[PDB]
Amino acid sequence: GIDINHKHDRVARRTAPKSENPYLRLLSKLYAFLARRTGEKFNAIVLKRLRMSRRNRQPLSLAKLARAVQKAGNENKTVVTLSTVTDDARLYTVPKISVAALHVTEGARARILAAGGEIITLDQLALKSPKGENTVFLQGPRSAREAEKHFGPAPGVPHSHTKPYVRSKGRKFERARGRRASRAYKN
Amino acid sequence: TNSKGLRRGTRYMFARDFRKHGVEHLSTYYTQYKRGDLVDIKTNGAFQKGMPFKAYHGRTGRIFNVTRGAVGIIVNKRVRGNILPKRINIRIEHIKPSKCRTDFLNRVKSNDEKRKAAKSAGQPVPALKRLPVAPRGAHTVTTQNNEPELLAPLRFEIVA
Amino acid sequence: PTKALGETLNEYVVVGRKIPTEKEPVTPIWKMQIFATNHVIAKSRFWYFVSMLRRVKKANGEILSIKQVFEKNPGTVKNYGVWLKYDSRTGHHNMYREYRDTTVAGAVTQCYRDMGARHRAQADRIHILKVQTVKAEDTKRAGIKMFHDAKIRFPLPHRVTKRKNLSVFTTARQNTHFA
Amino acid sequence: AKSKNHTNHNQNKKAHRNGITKPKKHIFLSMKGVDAKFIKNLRFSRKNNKRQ
RNA sequence: GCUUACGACCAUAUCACGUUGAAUGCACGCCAUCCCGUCCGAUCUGGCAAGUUAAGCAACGUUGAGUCCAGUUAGUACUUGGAUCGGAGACGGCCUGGGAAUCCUGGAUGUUGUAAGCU
RNA sequence: GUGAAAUCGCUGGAGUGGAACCGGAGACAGUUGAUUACGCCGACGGCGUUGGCUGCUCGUUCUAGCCCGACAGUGUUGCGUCUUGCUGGCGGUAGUGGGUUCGUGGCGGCUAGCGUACGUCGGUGUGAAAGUCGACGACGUUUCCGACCCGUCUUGAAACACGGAUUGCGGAGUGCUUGUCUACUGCGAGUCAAAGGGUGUUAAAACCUUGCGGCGAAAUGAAAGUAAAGGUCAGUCUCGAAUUGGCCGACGUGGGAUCUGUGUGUGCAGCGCACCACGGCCCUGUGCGUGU
RNA sequence: ACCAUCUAGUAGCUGGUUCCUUCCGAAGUUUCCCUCAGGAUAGCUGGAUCUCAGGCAGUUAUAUUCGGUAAAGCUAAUGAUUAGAGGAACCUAUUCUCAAACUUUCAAUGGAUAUGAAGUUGCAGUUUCUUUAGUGAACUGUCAACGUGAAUGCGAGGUCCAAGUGGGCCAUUUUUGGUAAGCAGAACUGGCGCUGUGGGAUGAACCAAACGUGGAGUUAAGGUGCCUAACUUCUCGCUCAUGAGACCCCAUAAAAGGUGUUGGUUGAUAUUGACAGCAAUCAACUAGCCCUGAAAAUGGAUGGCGCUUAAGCGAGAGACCUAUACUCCGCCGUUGCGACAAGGUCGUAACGAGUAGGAAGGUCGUGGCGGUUGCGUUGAAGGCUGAGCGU
RNA sequence: UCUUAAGGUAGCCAAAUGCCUCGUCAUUUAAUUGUUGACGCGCAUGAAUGGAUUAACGAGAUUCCUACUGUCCCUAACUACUUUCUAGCGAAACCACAGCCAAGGGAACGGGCUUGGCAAAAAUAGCGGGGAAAGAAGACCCUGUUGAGCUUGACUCUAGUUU
RNA sequence: UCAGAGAGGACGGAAACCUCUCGUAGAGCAAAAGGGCAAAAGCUUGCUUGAUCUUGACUUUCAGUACGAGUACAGACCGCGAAAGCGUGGCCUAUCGAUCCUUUUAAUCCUGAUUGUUUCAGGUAAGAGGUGUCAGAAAAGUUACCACAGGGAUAACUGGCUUGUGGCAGCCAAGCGUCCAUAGCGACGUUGCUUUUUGAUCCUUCGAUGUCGGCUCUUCCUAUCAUUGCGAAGCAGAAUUCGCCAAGCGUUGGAUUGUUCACCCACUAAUAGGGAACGUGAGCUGGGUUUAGACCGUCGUGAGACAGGUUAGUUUUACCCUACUG
Ligand SMILES: C[C@@H]1C[C@@H]([C@H](O)CC2CC(=O)NC(=O)C2)C(=O)[C@@H](C)C1
Repeated sequence: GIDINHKHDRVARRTAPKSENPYLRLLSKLYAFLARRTGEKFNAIVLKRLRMSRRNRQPLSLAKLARAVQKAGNENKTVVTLSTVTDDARLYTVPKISVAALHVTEGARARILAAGGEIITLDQLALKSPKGENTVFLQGPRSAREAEKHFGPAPGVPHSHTKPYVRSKGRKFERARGRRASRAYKN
Repeated sequence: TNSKGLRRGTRYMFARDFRKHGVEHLSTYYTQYKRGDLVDIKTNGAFQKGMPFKAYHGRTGRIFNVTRGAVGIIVNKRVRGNILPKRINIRIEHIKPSKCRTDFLNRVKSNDEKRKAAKSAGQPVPALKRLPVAPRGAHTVTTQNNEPELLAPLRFEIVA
Repeated sequence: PTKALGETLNEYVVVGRKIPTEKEPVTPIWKMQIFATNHVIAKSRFWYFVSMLRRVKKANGEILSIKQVFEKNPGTVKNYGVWLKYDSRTGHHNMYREYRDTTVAGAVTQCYRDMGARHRAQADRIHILKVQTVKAEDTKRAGIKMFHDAKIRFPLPHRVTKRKNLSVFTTARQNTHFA
Repeated sequence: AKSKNHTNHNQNKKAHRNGITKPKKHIFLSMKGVDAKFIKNLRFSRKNNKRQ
């Protein structure tokens, strides 16, 4: 007998994408090879984000892409993101962007190409910068989800701003007792 | 079950020391407290206002607020498997500066001064680590005027 | 608890002293004679007795020297007197016992075995106050005195002999008498 | 059928099962519960200090 | 070596009896129109300077009580952990480490800061 | 049609002392395999590894005894401050010399399991068949060890707790509506489109089709209602709860995978994703509170 | 009443709840509830993972602190309580014995905090707060310098979803009620429940030690006359019992006694010859073994047989026996890491208990559908049963 | 003397009503917690919630005398039909597996477990010690936010009736 | 400056009031207990309403929910003080209340949706009316005519632990015994034994272990009544007592009572005590207890209750295994 604890012996991890998409699996294969051989944490990050679940890859905004590219020194670097690149109607001027991504929406692609930009795939990025040179790694906001709005301390505890699960919205839906001092108390 | 009043079981905890009752000496109020300082909590029964709870008596905390005649303190409290940093507003009379932190500050001051002096004078960097007391070294003991005494166990004697 | 393990307990001389302090820069040196199985037990019992006798414990003291004492002449027989203090199930008593042996360590081992046999007393309940060599005419125990006779003679009356490396069964007759 | 039976037998073991969690180190940075007047003055001071 | 005002630690500073007290000072002290307060100029308040160290106060004295410190009590009492340890049990000792307190004995009897002054 | 299990009869073999069944390990009966080199098995050597038992020989630590000298004593022979013995420390140690302790010591002897730096060799197998050899030996028999009846409630079941005589077949977390999280897929500030219409004859399918509808894109208040752009720099001033103009435009600071530059696995500097911490502003409700 | 239907009425209650391996693995506790056979709630648990690559720890050291229990005290306060002494009560100084709801004093175990980069020094700005006052307080700055400041060990942190549990019981120590209880109620820790294994003849908890499947070696507790693997092994004592004794929990024994025997303590007498009768003795104690005290009902229990310079009691010595424990060797799988152009193979180190429960794998099995691959009156399904394969 | 609406009157009684109680006395017997007759401060008798009697009647409860007897001392014998054996016919209950004991420990009363005592086919007729034997999801007790019959000064209603 | 003590003073005393000394709190502070307090937190007295308006933070219980209570601030307006300062009720630890509804106060407020005015009604904010089972249903009994789901989580009978109580046996001797503690007893104390008493517990059994007594029949234990063999007496003998080895063998017939017990009559060697599921109901009986019928007394408004009394009230199955008998 040996006095050790086995509760945390096994670590849950994704050794390959849960997706059955053949192209996603091929990309995971390619970047597993690249990470293993080049030994670059950039390739490791790309592999991990390829194998991640779609929940962890929130959509990215063309406004964020433009902001990243406009910063001093980033004008010529290639922006790499495993998140879908969406179009931002609030963005009026779009600079020249060189982006490698899994998926780019129609409007964002049209605007990027019209502005003189370039869109490539992850394998093309592998051919361009096998070690990730001259890259700007970006992703969408992970905590910006309606589901995440409901996470945290329970709505009925002090100093809690968690969103409750309510059938509807109105004066008749969980707004009387425990929400205002005129009814018992307020938290 | 026990009653859950505020001062249950504090008969001796909140009492004054023998031949120590009466007027409170004024160095207690003259002492300077600043936010970030460490202070020990020892309730003074003679001041019923701003008293700490019995669970914080004899505990050390860190000041985060300084009011006219009181201070806000962050004290660690054990609750099941978590240690909560509770915030309590205690008056000055129940508070005493903690000496452990000031001793550590003095040690750090001395370390910095020694390092600076050695560097300026060109000496090698001296050792600035506390070390556990090492085993005793080799030495010699002389018996001159200290001849060994032969000891033996003593017989049992009926001590009525 | 303490046990007198090992045939023929060894004898050690142990010298120690309290660790000097500022108020007592020079400390007295104490010395004891201890019979124990090995020197670790010797030191332990030394500190036991020294803590009993003087205000000092192992933490505040040190062992200047631990040495083994060997019998000067194991080629001669002596009578040994042993003054000991021991505790029974009811009270505490002082005993004086006598033994005959070629070594003081052997005599002390005999004392431990004899106390175990006759009073069911274990080594942890016995303190050996003193061990000395007594002259023939200063002995006061009949068992030892009856052997101080130059004309001593006696046979071996009923000798039961154990066969060692043979079969259990035999046709030989067994003889217990040998004239 | 007495059924009060309070005890504290296995509670320390349960608490230590996952380790006793000490408080974080950023708790001393927040100014929650600090004097309103001091906070007001601090806000005014921070609003006006010239960056360069 | 001192006095006063304001203090810090709050008896090593307290309490009892007694001796001494230079100079400043403190104090007692004289008066009660006025301010002020009382049954009462006793207290409090006001105007003074004849007189006194008598008291307070300060220093000192006591095989003084108290207080404080140290030794002894004592490696004792008690106690962490160990034993297929002894004992019917109550309990007891051993191993491994911590480790007191009375009685009794001896010593000490305020230290000191700011400001002003005396010698 | 097929024709199971429980149960039962016959023939042959074998066991059979107050249960029987069962696990582990052999043996027997039985079943089955078998192309000089090679297969299936054994023996003796070598080597690797883990050992088990048992001796000598050097030294090391602490120590003598024998031997010599004086003194003190006496369990004392032979014939009395005698002698011979013997003992005790004390002082010597030349020579001789054993105990005790172990060594980052030296040299051997016997022998085990596992594997094969590998050798020396025997059994058997190359048409059947018989024999021989090898392996199993399973609900057969016999031995040695172990062995209480399952399911369930229970702190506790082999229980003198309940269900269970035996066998076959059937037999129990499902459908749907509504939520939430998670995984995957398509599109993405959009997405899905309903009823419906048009078409479709392998026509209940598939295909086409939406000013409008659901959810999302804006919150807040009971409601009337209102409804989310500031940072920095420089001005005028009735120096205030004022005003003006440019530049930038989604805020500041700290930590931040990665990226970039530069030194020597490591260091420094720069731009910083997500996220975290600490703040700042903006919308709405409300209290206080002014005016322009 | 009977018949049909509402009606498969509801049940916090009883019973059942059907394939295999792998990994992780509890609770009987808190709070609220007309709540006490039940729920919700927190705790304990599983899974998914994600962000990173030094700050943590059921352990110590240093420094500083908290406490009023053990001990101690009442010739110190309060409350009891005996006796006298010096000046019937009274005073003085004493004295015997005490306190869960007394205490001057006060441990051991114990609790907490701190032990550097989120730090130390300066310089140079902000404030409407604070001060008579740059006087402070705090903050700000791509400010300048300094560079990791006890031991040991070790990767750390975050979020979400959810199960079972919410009758416990036992033991060392402490402890309340009770005469006690295999009784009732608590504190710390460890266990059983959920757990097998060696030993205690037998046993949920005791001693040893925790578990893949095998082998060799060595052991723990326990043992070595036969049951029964290991000595009638070695040394010294004690014990005779007309059923002696014989090994933690443990399976009852006391007060009081013995001129049985063995050792010790003390006090005397005795060779100027001690006790008995016309050369040691006497007396009182003490503690080992043995004996009396010691009576229950089916026949019976050191486990049994038996054992008497033991095969009993006590102190010891060599050797030997024996675990699922330790070391090494092989194989299986899990975990971590890694190599290889692969939903795969391989290497490598450590690891492998499990009830309730949760996940994963299943070229485990069954019946359909859209497809695909084939077999069949030269014999499919079904049924009975030898050679093999797979944990 | 306190006190009530009235304070149990006539009667009757250790009663089918008296706890103490096997009340005390007498009667019955050798012997009586029994019977009967008396006594009555009656726990808690009592007058149409009827009191006290009462001839006749009673498959009503009780005590005694006589006659009679196998109820008994103390059992025995006989008869019919069973059981028994045979021919024919032929079920059921029950069944985890099974059936020798002592002690131990264990869920505190074992057929199984441990240590001992032991242990030899196959059967017929009896037997009622055990199988904590079988019959039945304890009709006793408790729990359940399960019922039902009945009652009322429980809560909420209602037919009917009066105004 | 208190409690109290000492010493003085007409009536005045142990106790009225006046005076001086001492007085570490030995008093008082609304209440229970415990803390705290001496130019005060106590007593006397002056003035006052901070027991006011407002929002956040925190402590306590704790899930780190709510209420209640409290703490330290911040803004307003005030009270006392010469001022520093103190003050959000009581020196501190208890003294209390959700939703819905009603009611009141507040804005020169919002809404009544065909346009407006005024009533009326409804809203936003803060209080009160109360849930004491106090995190908050609206609530009387009986069942013996009873029922259902369960419970050995829970009682009544046995068994198990304990032995207070019950029974039995010892040690020291103060006394009894004409004298004499021990012939035989033995107080005050004290040590044990037993489970034939009754209790305590709730471990087993509630999908049932047939629950009193008697009859019948075995066997076992003794703490010995008788008999055999003995020892000691307050043993000269019918007789009687104590003790030892001793359960081999006996320990009866009856009246009353359901009775176990109890009591009496008689004989007898003796009329000993107990166990075996308080032995023994597929062995009996059914007198009692213990369903349903019925009567009385007391209790209850009543249904009904009563270890109070009384009467009547179904006692099933072996053919299986073992044991035993042949
Ligand atoms: C404040 C208090 C309570 C109030 C009223 O009855 C309370 C309600 C509570 C509820 O939710 N539903 C009801 O039917 C009653 C009332 O009239 C008085 C007793 C006073």
